[PDB]
Amino acid sequence: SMNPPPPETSNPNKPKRQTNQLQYLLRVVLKTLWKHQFAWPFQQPVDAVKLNLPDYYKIIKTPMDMGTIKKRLENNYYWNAQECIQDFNTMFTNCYIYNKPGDDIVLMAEALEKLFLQKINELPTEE
Repeated sequence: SMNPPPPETSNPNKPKRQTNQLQYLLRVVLKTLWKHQFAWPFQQPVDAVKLNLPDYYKIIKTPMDMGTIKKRLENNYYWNAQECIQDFNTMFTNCYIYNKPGDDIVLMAEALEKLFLQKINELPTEE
C-alpha cells in the first residue's frame, strides 16, 4: 500500500513566529536527538513501502517524524514551542502504538524520548 502525502512543512496561510523557545527546540532539542545513534528510523516519514508496513497508515492517522520537525523548525513553520513539542510527542506515541513492545524501535524511541524530556525540562523562559 501507498504512502500518504507527508505532513505539511510549508503553508503561507499559517502565521509564523521566531522565538527563543523555538530556537532552542532547533539548536538543542532537535540537534541532540538528530545526532543520536538511534535517530535513523525517525529522520524521515515512515515509508510503508520500503519498510513493508502495509498497515501502518491504516493505524496511524497523525504521522510525525524528525525530518518533518527539522523542516518545520528550519523553515519557520511554527507559532509557538508547544506546537513543536506536540510534534515530538506525536512521533513517540505513534511509535509506541504501532510497534510491538519488545521491538528494537521502541527501545530507540525510549532513548530519544529520555533525552527529549531532559531538554524540555530545561526549556528556556520566554523572552
